[PDB]
Order: sequence, then structure tokens, then C-alpha cells
Amino acid sequence: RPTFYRQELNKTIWEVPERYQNLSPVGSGAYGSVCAAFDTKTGHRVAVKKLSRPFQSIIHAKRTYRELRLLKHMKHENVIGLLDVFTPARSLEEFNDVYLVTHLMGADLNNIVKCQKLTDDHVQFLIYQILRGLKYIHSADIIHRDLKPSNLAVNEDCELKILDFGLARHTDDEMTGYVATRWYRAPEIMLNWMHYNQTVDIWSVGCIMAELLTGRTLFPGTDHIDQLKLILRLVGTPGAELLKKISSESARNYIQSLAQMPKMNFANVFIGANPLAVDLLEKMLVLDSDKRITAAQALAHAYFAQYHDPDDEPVADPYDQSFESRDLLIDEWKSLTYDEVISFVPPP
Ligand SMILES: Cn1ncc(NC(=O)c2ccccc2)c1C(N)=O
Ligand SMILES: [Cl-]
Ligand SMILES: [Cl-]
Ligand SMILES: [Cl-]
Ligand SMILES: [Cl-]
Ligand SMILES: [Cl-]
Ligand SMILES: [Cl-]
Ligand SMILES: [Cl-]
Ligand SMILES: [Mg+2]
Repeated sequence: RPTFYRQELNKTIWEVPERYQNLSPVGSGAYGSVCAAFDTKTGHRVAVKKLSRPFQSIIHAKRTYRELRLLKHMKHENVIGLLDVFTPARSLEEFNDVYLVTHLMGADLNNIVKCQKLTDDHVQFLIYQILRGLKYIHSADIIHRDLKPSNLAVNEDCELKILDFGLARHTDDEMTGYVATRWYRAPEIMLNWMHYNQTVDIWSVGCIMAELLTGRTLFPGTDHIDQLKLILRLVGTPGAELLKKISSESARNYIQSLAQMPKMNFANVFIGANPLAVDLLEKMLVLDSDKRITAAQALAHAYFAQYHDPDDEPVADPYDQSFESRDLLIDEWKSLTYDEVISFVPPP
């Protein structure tokens, strides 16, 4: 066990191993508080997150376990990984606080799409890296659920990491009105007409790619229904084949109240874009989720010929999510979390 030291920063007590020095508060959310620090063991600048009320309810205890399991599994160049996890507690009986350590990230994709002139080469490389990370994530049967520019870290060499996995957290209030929190969501989950599945992440990538090409949000709806109307004007209303597949009766009743619309010509929407970029967008932004391109298929698209290497696009180890269907007490989720904290083995 390392030696820990205590300090109060912004009315919050931080008790951390001596290896972490020069702690500086950087932000706070409902999830917890975050400090930047220097890690003397690895030489990395790191982000240290202290979880807020991690075991206050069954829902919150299960969410803490879910986050730690996901972060411990992810080992890929284009996905956030876990450098360390620790607790100052010396036994399960005094266990109360959880701290998570990752590489410190600077700019997100917002900080570049608004502020840079991107060449087509930049778009190729950025979307390539998102799809490389997504192939890995999806190969473990994980769904990200919240891909958007603020959840993509980028550095000065245009290298990208996927962050901030959806932990089943977002509220109804946070999705209401003219809000970027909803602009990247697939139409079939915006009003919960389908269960989440991996194809919803590919919709998000299409929305992001379009915005990198044009500098503008693709579907900036003022509310759920305005946004659906923007989507259907671009990709058309459902055809007979998709209508037959749609399982939600609420979806069918409302959708068939709208006048039918054909799919638009994407070459007249994304004026001046690389024809190969337009072709890939047509394959991602498909209304019928069953027919969207997959991440593995998209990596082999000719738009990425300059970067695609099928020997350097790895898949993930299997990921056991059977805990999601389990009903446990608060203290049982807490004990499972404690076991995962003390069993952590750092990367080389
Ligand atoms: C079997 N199946 N394949 C696709 C799909 N639905 C859709 O892709 C969809 C898209 C927009 C709005 C609502 C539904 C279904 C289904 N269970 O509804
Ligand atoms: Cl230490
Ligand atoms: Cl990382
Ligand atoms: Cl503790
Ligand atoms: Cl965003
Ligand atoms: Cl479904
Ligand atoms: Cl009509
Ligand atoms: Cl597993
Ligand atoms: Mg985020």
C-alpha cells in the first residue's frame, strides 16, 4: 500500500498516493470532481476524478461498478484507458471513496471544428480514428450511446480518443429543447422507439463527419419533433420495407401522419465535398438502422485508403456484462466494486 496525503482543494478533501503531485482543480459535475496532476511514477500529466456519492443508492452503486468495469476493460489507442484506481480505505468496512486516474486531455473536437480550417485529409484521419476505436468497442458488444464532439479528445498532431461512455445517465430534462446533447442521437432512440444497439453509434459518426465537412451542425433541432423533421427531410420518410419492420406502434402512428418525402441528393447538400466522403455519409445516415454500414465495414471504404491497415485495427477481449441483469443490495454492489479496485493491474 502506498502512503497517502490529504489536502483540501475548493472545499473538497483529496486523499491520494504520494506519486500524484501538484493537484489543481479543473472541473466538477454531478459525477464528481476532477483535478489535474503530475504522476511521478509514469511521467504523465493525469486527470484524477473523485467520485461523488458513489454508493448513495442501489442505482448509484451499480453505476459506480459499471463505470469501473468499463474503464478497466478498454485497452486501445483510440479509447480512454485507466491508468490507476485507488481508495484510501484499508478494508471493505471503511470503504467509501473511489478515485479514477486517466491521461489528461486538452482540446476536444469542438475546440478544432469551430477554430480550424480542416482539409479533407484531416477529416479522413479524424473519422478513421473514431471508426477504429468503435470497431474495438463494438467487438466487445459495448454500445457507446453518447458520441458527440465534446466526447472526443484531440491533440495537436490530430490524434483522437473516444471518451465519456454513456453510463445510462442522461435525464429527460437534459435532452429537451435546442441542445447539442440530442443533435447526434439516432431517430429511433430519440423517442425510444427501439432499444439501444450498436447501429445508433454509426448514426452519431455520420452526424459528426457531416459537421467536420461543413462546419455546421447537421440536425440542430429546437425540440425532438423539429429534429425528426430535419432528419426525414434529408433521408426520406420510411419506405414500404422499413414500415413493415417498425415495431413501435407509437412510431408508426405519428410517422404516417407526415407527408411522404424522398431521400435528398447528398451531392447537392454537401457541396464541394470529396465524392468518396459523400458516398460514406450515404451509407451511415440510413433511416433503417438494420441497413447502416458497420464500423468494420466502414474501415475498408475507399475514403480511408491512405490510412486503412487491416493488420493494425484490433478487436477487444470478450466483455462479460451479465451483472446488468442482476439484482443486488447496495452493500453487494459496493463489495464487488471494492474487489475491482484492489485487483487493478496497471498498464506496463
Ligand atoms: C427490425 N427493425 N429494423 C429497423 C427498425 N427500425 C428502424 O430502423 C427505425 C428507424 C426510425 C424510426 C423507427 C424505427 C426495426 C424495428 N424493430 O423497428
Ligand atoms: Cl505513492
Ligand atoms: Cl488513454
Ligand atoms: Cl474510503
Ligand atoms: Cl458536443
Ligand atoms: Cl428494439
Ligand atoms: Cl404524402
Ligand atoms: Cl469480462
Ligand atoms: Mg462529456
